[PDB]
Amino acid sequence: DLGTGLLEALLRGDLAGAEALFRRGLRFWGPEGVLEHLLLPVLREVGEAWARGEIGVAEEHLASTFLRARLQELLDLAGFPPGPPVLVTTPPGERHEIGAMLAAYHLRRKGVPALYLGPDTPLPDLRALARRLGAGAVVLSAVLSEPLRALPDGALKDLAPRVFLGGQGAGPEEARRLGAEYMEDLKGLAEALWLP
Amino acid sequence: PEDLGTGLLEALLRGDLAGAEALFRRGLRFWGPEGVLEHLLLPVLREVGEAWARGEIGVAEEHLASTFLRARLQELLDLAGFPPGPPVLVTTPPGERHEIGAMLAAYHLRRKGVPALYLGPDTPLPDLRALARRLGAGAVVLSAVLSEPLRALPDGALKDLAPRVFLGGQGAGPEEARRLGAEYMEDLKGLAEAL
Amino acid sequence: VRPEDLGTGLLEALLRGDLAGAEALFRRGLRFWGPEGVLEHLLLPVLREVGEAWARGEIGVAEEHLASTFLRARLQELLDLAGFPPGPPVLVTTPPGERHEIGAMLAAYHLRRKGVPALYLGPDTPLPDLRALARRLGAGAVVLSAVLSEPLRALPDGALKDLAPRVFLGGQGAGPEEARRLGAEYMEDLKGLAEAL
Amino acid sequence: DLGTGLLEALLRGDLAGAEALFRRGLRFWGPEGVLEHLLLPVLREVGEAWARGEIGVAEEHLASTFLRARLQELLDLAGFPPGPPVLVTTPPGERHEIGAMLAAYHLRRKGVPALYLGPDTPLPDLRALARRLGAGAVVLSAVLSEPLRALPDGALKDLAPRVFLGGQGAGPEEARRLGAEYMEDLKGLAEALWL
Ligand code: B12
Ligand code: B12
Ligand code: B12
Ligand code: B12
Repeated sequence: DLGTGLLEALLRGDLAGAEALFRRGLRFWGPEGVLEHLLLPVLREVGEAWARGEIGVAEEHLASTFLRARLQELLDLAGFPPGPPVLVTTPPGERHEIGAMLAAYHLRRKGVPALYLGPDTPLPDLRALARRLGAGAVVLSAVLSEPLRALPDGALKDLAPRVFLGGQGAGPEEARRLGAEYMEDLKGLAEALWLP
Repeated sequence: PEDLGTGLLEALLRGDLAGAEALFRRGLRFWGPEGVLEHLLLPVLREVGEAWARGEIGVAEEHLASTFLRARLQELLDLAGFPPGPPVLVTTPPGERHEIGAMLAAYHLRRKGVPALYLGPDTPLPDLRALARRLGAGAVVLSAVLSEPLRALPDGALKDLAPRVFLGGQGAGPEEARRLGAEYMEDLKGLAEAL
Repeated sequence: VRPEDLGTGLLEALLRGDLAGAEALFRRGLRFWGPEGVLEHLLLPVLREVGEAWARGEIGVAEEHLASTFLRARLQELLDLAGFPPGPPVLVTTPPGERHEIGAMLAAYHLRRKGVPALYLGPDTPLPDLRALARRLGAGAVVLSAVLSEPLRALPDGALKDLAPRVFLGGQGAGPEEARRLGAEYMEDLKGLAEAL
Repeated sequence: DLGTGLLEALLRGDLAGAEALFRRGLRFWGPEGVLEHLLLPVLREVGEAWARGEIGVAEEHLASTFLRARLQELLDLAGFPPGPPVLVTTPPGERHEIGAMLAAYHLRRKGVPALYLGPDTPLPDLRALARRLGAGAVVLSAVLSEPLRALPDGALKDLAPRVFLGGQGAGPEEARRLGAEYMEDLKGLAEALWL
């Protein structure tokens, strides 16, 4: 409901009003709630508005940068607990960061030390870092399907002892082909990781 | 203080984000906001860049460090004043994905009471002018790390994005700014003075 | 710790002398509510509980001093992150005899956040000295925060008139009538202050 | 003449310039050094200028508030170690804070958990806080002598097992009368406390 107001504030360059509206939502729904009720709907509307030609790239950039900033702040508010890290990123060629940041946030909320790398990490580099840090897991967020299609069979299999793949670009069959565990629900990710 | 840069980078490369945050706050408290960016954030960023280019670290390690430093700068940006009145749009040229210079410029402006709107990097020029016109922006500021994206632009391309257009970063120089129709500025402090 | 509990947590941290813990809780609040929000939803409620606990006799002045000093330091830190812009300043202080500084610092902070060069002088400034500084710096306004009403009672009618081209008075110690008596504009909401400029 | 420059910046309301000069001093002399070479000489010049009538109370206030803020930041950079605290304040009626903050800083630099309360604490309330926190010591800074003269004999005696009094307002006889240990040198404070 609040999404229209927030987007209108952003598109008129009223940063203070956007942040105030976002804080109101955060106070009302709480951290998880504001992400499902406000952040994600606005992100989606920005996407759709762009594709319809109602807004241009500058406006989309402004809105996306604002939402990233808000999500980064929630990520840091969940804080960084001890223990072997989980590396969170996106496949090579994937620049959509929000899904990855959400996954890191839901993990940290459950006491999992999710290290958000940013998007678009080469698989050998990722595997090397996981090995060196003794990471328990790698979590990948895929918005587009093409970057997954470009990977060879089994490519995600041994990035770390456990590898999870989600996002709208992914499905069970493609996860199976790549050797990743497929997950749709962020709230359950920590439990899936703690389980064998 | 002499050791904060080494300490911060080592903390990052071992995935000690809590340690890295504490060291960065120490730098912030010692040097102040502008100072920590000059004396800590930028030297560490540069070292990360050079280590990558020498092949000493991979992209995952660089990403870890870079993402953390971006987050810190964004946080300072949001703590600055955002005053009302005609904004200044801050971004990078099309094809330029290095964003930290643009964020720094937005930060220095906000610290001086200029309503700098950071768009993120890599904004098409027709879209930038549309938003500048629609918001009645007084200026556009572009940060260029690489020179190639500027060379790809036609003469006069930046000329009337807004009433004033500023170009800086290591990718830019006075001649290229003149060719593109932008004002060249080398020092971030001088940017705010120019307005 | 739920946001609803950060106030209790922060006060408990202070009352046991755990400054490191208090700072962590305050940063959590800052990240959750944002800069203005943490002041309204954490700093001010804690200060009020401290005040009420003192009046009930549960804590003394030393505990209040510890909490006030800590919260002042946090607000000062936010003030210095806002950046100080150029242009004719707004001088921010409290009336003579008024040693409560938080209201004044809050006013300076809200102004700086909106790009107004609010110069915080500290509290308790003699009126002739204040007027002299305003004219020398060409200050566009003076802002006074009054927590208690007694320091305003001590001032003669019209005392705040033309300290500067605009003079604003607020805080729990002030009301529109005392403001009218003293020759100041009354403002109740810190947000309205920036708009008035 | 960083000190001259800093004071001139403050008296003209150039807070950004004053902060930059202070950071320069901090970077050159370091934490202890900037206090000796910059903070204290400026405070004394402010004092002298006021007494000569060259500046008013508003200017003094502005400079004092700025220096307090800088010293609070150094206090927080020193950190707060664990263990039973030392409470640092000033006598009732004493509103001068810098001396007390300096004492807290020298203690924290030596790993002593010096809790700065702010100035002007009633003695019963101070004793109650020391008791409740199990404080090992109380440290008082006195600039003026009158606030000490107003106190009854033995008033400071058992605020904690160790009670130290210093500052220009204090001396050995008055410390003896009040039941405090008199100390002149900040550097020596933590050593006095350990022995
Ligand atoms: C927003 C959006 C954009 C915007 C804004 C997003 C941004 N700023 O990051 C921008 C303009 C950025 C964008 C870019 C593009 N996108 Co677009 N746009 C969308 C839109 C509307 C939403 C996508 C999104 O980011 N959602 C948020 C993400 C986080 O949600 P999600 O993946 O559904 O994940 C959910 C769950 O799976 C879970 N989750 C996410 N990750 C993970 C991981 C794990 C492990 C788990 C358990 C859960 C989980 O959390 C999420 C919320 O519950 C969709 C259409 C739609 N309505 O869905 C397209 C869509 C993704 N876009 C599309 C396209 C084509 C593009 C572009 C290539 C277009 C172009 N020519 O530039 C570009 C850029 C390519 C690139 N790499 O740069 C297509 C892709 C089609 C395909 N077959 O792959 C889509 C699907 C449109 C459509 N319905 O046809 N897009
Ligand atoms: C530091 C650095 C980084 C930092 C960059 C931070 C950033 N710029 O966003 C990090 C580690 C993030 C990085 C990442 C990458 N970069 Co890099 N790295 C470098 C390095 C060492 C260049 C220095 C630099 O970026 N300076 C930082 C900026 C902020 O400083 P500056 O531009 O001098 O600007 C200063 C002033 O001009 C002023 N300023 C800036 N903008 C403006 C604007 C105005 C108006 C004004 C007044 C002032 C002003 O403020 C700044 C501080 O003083 C070079 C190698 C070299 N030159 O020695 C590469 C280099 C630029 N990187 C390169 C690449 C390819 C990358 C990566 C793709 C590598 C990777 N996969 O890990 C990524 C891309 C990430 C991204 N898309 O953002 C290549 C580019 C090759 C090419 N010709 O295309 C280089 C040349 C390295 C190499 N030899 O291969 N990089
Ligand atoms: C901290 C404190 C002290 C500290 C102050 C430290 C410091 N340097 O800041 C010290 C030790 C000095 C102190 C001493 C005294 N104080 Co006292 N203490 C407090 C306390 C806990 C502080 C309140 C505060 O700092 N901020 C809260 C203020 C800013 O909020 P506010 O006034 O509601 O104002 C709001 C708006 O009006 C607006 N605003 C503020 N200024 C301005 C300006 C403008 C222009 C605008 C638009 C808006 C605006 O912003 C605020 C947020 O919405 C309060 C308890 C309380 N409930 O406040 C008492 C309280 C004010 N103190 C009280 C008393 C009695 C005293 C003493 C007289 C008693 C004594 N001898 O100990 C002395 C007198 C000292 C003096 N002459 O100033 C009482 C007052 C009794 C009463 N209600 O009338 C209170 C209420 C405590 C209680 N009884 O519960 N105190
Ligand atoms: C700043 C200042 C104020 C500020 C204080 C603000 C603040 N929050 O800090 C304000 C505006 C409040 C102020 C007001 C007043 N003050 Co005044 N002002 C000064 C000033 C300029 C400070 C200078 C100073 O001494 N700083 C340094 C501190 C640290 O003291 P110091 O001399 O350096 O002592 C050193 C050591 O003693 C050591 N130290 C300190 N504490 C301790 C503790 C221990 C254990 C140890 C080992 C060492 C130690 O550290 C210091 C640095 O090395 C002085 C001018 C001056 N000559 O210094 C006056 C001065 C002290 N003020 C003075 C007076 C009288 C007043 C007022 C009475 C004026 C009035 N008309 O109201 C009021 C009284 C307020 C009160 N009730 O206490 C007189 C002192 C009179 C006297 N000889 O007794 C002075 C000297 C003015 C002058 N130039 O004549 N003042």
